[PDB]
Amino acid sequence: CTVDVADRRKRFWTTQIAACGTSSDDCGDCARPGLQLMCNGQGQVTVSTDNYAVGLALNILLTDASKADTGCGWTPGNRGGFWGDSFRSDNLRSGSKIRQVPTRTSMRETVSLIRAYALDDLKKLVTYGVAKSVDVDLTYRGSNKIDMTVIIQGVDGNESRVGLTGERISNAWVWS
Amino acid sequence: CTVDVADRRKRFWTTQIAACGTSSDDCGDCARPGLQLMCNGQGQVTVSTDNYAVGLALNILLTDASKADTGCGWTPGNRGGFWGDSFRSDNLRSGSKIRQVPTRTSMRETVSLIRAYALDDLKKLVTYGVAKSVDVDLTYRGSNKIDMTVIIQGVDGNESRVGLTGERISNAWVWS
Amino acid sequence: TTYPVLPYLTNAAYGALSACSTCNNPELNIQGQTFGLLSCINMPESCTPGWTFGEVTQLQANGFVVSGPSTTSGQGNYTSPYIYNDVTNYLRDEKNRPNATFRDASSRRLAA
Amino acid sequence: GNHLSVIYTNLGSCTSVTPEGVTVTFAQTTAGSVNPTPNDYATVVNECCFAVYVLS
Amino acid sequence: KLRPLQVGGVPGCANIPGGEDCQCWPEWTADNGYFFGDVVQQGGVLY
Amino acid sequence: MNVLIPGIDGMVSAGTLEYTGCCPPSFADVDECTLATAFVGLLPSGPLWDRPKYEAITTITEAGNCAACWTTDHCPTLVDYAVNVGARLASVIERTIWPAVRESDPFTAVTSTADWLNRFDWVNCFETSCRSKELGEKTPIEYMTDCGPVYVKITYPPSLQQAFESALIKSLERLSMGIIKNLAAINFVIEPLKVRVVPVDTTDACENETLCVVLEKTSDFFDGVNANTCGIPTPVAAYIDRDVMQLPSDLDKYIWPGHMAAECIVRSLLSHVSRFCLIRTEQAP
Repeated sequence: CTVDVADRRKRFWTTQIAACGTSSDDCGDCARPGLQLMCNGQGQVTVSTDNYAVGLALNILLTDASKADTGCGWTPGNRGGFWGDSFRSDNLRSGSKIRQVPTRTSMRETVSLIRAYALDDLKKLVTYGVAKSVDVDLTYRGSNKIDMTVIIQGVDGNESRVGLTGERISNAWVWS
Repeated sequence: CTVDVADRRKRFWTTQIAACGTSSDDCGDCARPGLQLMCNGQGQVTVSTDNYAVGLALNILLTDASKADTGCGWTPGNRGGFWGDSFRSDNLRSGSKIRQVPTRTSMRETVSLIRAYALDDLKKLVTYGVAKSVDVDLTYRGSNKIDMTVIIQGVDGNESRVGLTGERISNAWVWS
Repeated sequence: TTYPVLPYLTNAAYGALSACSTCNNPELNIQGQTFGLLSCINMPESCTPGWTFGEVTQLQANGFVVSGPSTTSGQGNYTSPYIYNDVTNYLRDEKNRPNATFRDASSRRLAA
Repeated sequence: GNHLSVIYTNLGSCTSVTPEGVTVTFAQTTAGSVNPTPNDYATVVNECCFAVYVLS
Repeated sequence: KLRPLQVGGVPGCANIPGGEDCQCWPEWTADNGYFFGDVVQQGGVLY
Repeated sequence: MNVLIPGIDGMVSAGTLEYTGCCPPSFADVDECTLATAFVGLLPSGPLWDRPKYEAITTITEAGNCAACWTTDHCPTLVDYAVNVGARLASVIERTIWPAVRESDPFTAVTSTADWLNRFDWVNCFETSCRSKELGEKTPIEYMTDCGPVYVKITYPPSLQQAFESALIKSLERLSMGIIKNLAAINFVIEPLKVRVVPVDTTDACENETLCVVLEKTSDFFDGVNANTCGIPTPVAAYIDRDVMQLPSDLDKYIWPGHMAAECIVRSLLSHVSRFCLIRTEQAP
């Protein structure tokens, strides 16, 4: 009984930044995310399950969404997306489309376009009920360099504040 | 069985450019289109069936359509058209009317009129379902001379593109 | 070294697509599963993936075109190769200055 | 001629259609030899401007 | 379901499922010497 | 002219059709390796799945089980889980669908032959103590005792009994298709048991009593059964040495189960005939 206060809900494997190490290519150092294997005292490895929200954000940013219908067409196998979206019930798509920007001159317009796309795609974190106020701060024009820091606002696993305007996220058990 | 794919639909004879050879008349060399007879190894000639779309376009451009009602009228037998149009079910007319332009001064205006008429007629190629993007580029004024380059966008006999705005036309088996 | 298809066949397919698609569009990069697909080449897939990824990057760096299978169909199971990095074999300038002006094969057609 | 060395047979497995008791062996008995070296482009095509040259 | 066949190789892409014979009581060879109580195998019979 | 091959209706002539082309790929095709690597195609595409899906190598361990090759630069992802799911799937197909499709046909059953015999209600004539006297004075498996014969239940070796039951089931399935009772159809029915019925008489009979028929062996080997999906049925011998199996001495030197089953079937087929022997001869391999 009284023990109750701890959800029996668990978390599955989570993709993590720099799980497979950096990859230098003389332009900089990338992250190459993947799955982190946590070892034990006596063999018995196990996949890690931390940073759930960042895991969803990586799953969203780093997967191509469906392309838009053009008169040119697409190769049967290049039109992006996931067939598993045919079975979900929330009536949404899976992935992002930052890599589908219609490039143009005057890189300020390209920056604004990428901002719009990244924000529209990351809003699915709030729509799923995992964060509350995800937001981006994409600001640069350089030659082509761009910085795109992302903030994923979260909660705790026990409602400690009374009288909020919104409504507790539906999945505040991941701790966001 | 697995070796199925071959549309059992065939193509009838087609009119072809320069099937009957050019006809020099000291102003230039025209084409004189007709029916091409292909020989065989041992006698046994046979009418060719290549280049279907251009054949339809020739049958459209080189056939006078019904003239418009005037106040004086027409001779009983000069009013253009084809009686066979009384039996088709698509409710359309057969032929073109670029030879019925009301000629006028300022040959730029006659150019615009011939453009309108030829484009209206050749839209029937898309309407019947044999092409998709017919278009002309009539551009000259000279003394009377005019170029009228015509493009007939086609497709192939196997849908190799996914996610189109339009549709596989209707008759993509002619290869267009 | 273990390419199934005769090499000049796929070379001709690549050259023909490049010559025939960039007629009035001289900026179109011939690369990707749509714009750089060689439909006339059909291979059965292989247990090892030819160039390992390390060699793929090695060739990317040294101005070499690389073709790979489009769909992952499994062993056997005919497929079709497509082109990455439609680039020329240009990596240094006349005075030995590393450059990337004439790297993209589209930059060359644009200069012309 | 030295660019065919990956023949893809159907004889040493259990596909549903397989003559049982037959085997294949590949060899490369002889080998290639000297190639043409034309070096005459100036004469064959000189002011005859092309767009794409494919070499086989 | 086509499988490859290189020049010198054998069909089926490169992998060998092994062998693992594991013999036991040795076969009689005249060159080697034997003592009392030793075992040989000849014609599939243990001696 | 035509050259006729036996059939369920005497000696019909046969032919061959043209190779059509369409025949779905069957069990033999599925392999863990050919569809472990295939399942990697079910994942999405993008910078998170491109490299891992390109570096997906697969090898075979000792006990089949096409696994992924963890070279010392791996990157744990879901691609290897997809290899795992594909491999499983091939395994569960080969252990769940290939049997229960192999067992539904009397001409391919391997592990369910006794069940098929229980379906066909097959009873042996030589094994019951209340056997008919016309079945011989002492059947090959009966030993003698002061008060009559005594049948001895034989426990054939597992492989031999498997092959024998399979042959019996094939012949019972063919017989259930309603043959006409001439000699060619009978011989075609009992052919899987490797036994042929051949008359003794030459002159037109039909005027003499005793129209008898001897049984003659057509081979010393049952055609066996392969549990696998690619190979050839391994043949087994169709006979038993009495001394090796350590049976009583009065029995025959070599005991043939196929011969006894064939004799049962033919003596049941031609029962309505009023005058017919069947002279059994001891046949050594």
